[PDB]
Amino acid sequence: PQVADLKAFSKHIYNAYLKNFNMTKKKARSILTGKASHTAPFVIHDIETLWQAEKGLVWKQLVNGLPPYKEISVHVFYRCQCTTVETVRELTEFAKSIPSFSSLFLNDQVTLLKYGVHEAIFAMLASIVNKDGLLVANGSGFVTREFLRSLRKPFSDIIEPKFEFAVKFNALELDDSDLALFIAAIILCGDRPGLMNVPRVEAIQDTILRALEFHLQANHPDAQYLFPKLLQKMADLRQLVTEHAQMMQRIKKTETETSLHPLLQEIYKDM
Ligand SMILES: COc1cccc(-c2ccc(C(=O)N(Cc3ccccc3OCCCCCC(=O)O)C3CC3)cc2)c1
Ligand SMILES: CCCCCCCO[C@@H]1O[C@H](CO)[C@@H](O)[C@H](O)[C@H]1O
Ligand SMILES: CCCCCCCO[C@@H]1O[C@H](CO)[C@@H](O)[C@H](O)[C@H]1O
Ligand SMILES: CCCCCCCO[C@@H]1O[C@H](CO)[C@@H](O)[C@H](O)[C@H]1O
Repeated sequence: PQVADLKAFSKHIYNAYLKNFNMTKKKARSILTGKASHTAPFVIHDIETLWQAEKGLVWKQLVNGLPPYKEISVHVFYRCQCTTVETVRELTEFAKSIPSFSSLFLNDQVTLLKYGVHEAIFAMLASIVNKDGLLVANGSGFVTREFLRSLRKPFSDIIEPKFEFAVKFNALELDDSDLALFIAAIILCGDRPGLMNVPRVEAIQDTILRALEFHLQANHPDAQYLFPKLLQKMADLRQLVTEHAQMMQRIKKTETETSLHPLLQEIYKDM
């Protein structure tokens, strides 16, 4: 009985995912591997190719809309911020497309997004990453990991840990239908500080995890220990976000000319 009900539940979460996210892992891997396309991403690996990309690639966020130019490393940070905020927007609409999330009081919705979106962002980020770099500008660009390493501290340091996480996460070979459930479980988390209706959120979280376990039995029948591996990745994401927030505090303290987006300020306020 419940195996069948949870299958339906999972399909509605997958549909929420397909409706709301700009890029799927399926599309991202087809770009990263070269698989079937008349166009290849422009590679950004140094200052000259960065300038050419700002001149010539199509950006969701127009360069003139970014804060005033300071230097190369900050400019990259500002592009990172733009994408982070765009993904918060997508995660919010994904969450709101899940009925049991929308049925929560709005203040609990905000609490879940506040403490869950970065975890979800760093999980979804793996979809566009390989060991050598990541996709940018809706897949029309590829920024090398080596170039990102060459940025000055603190900006290079806040980037590299996410690659380290992503390469290990991608070795589990999740597809979009697995990720939709994984991300929903990250957002619908009963552990978040200040939740008003903890039992309700705990119950939803449990349903999603049961759906995930069963989804993996069907979709990855040969993969041993995959469900417990993913619970551990959820734990790992919490630690990755703690470190990230600590690094952001140092950027706020020491990089005083760097602007932080007001929405992210609200997210870090009580972290
Ligand atoms: C010319 O254009 C470019 C040049 C060079 C790099 C880029 C670029 C590179 C990476 C992204 C990106 O997709 N992201 C950012 C990202 C990716 C990996 C590691 C870290 C990281 O952000 C850390 C800072 C986050 C601050 C916000 C905060 O939380 O307060 C995804 C997370 C969203 C977009 C754009 C564009
Ligand atoms: C203000 C300092 C920080 C500026 C750098 C980040 C700007 O990002 C963009 O800002 C818009 C304003 O909300 C969002 O709507 C977009 O989704 C987001 O991509
Ligand atoms: C359902 C609409 C009416 C909601 C009214 C309740 C608002 O509560 C506020 O929720 C915020 C998180 O969302 C917390 O950060 C605040 O501390 C808390 O005061
Ligand atoms: C778009 C969803 C992303 C959530 C954005 C981050 C939430 O910020 C919080 O908003 C609450 C008001 O609602 C305040 O009470 C809190 O002090 C503040 O930390």
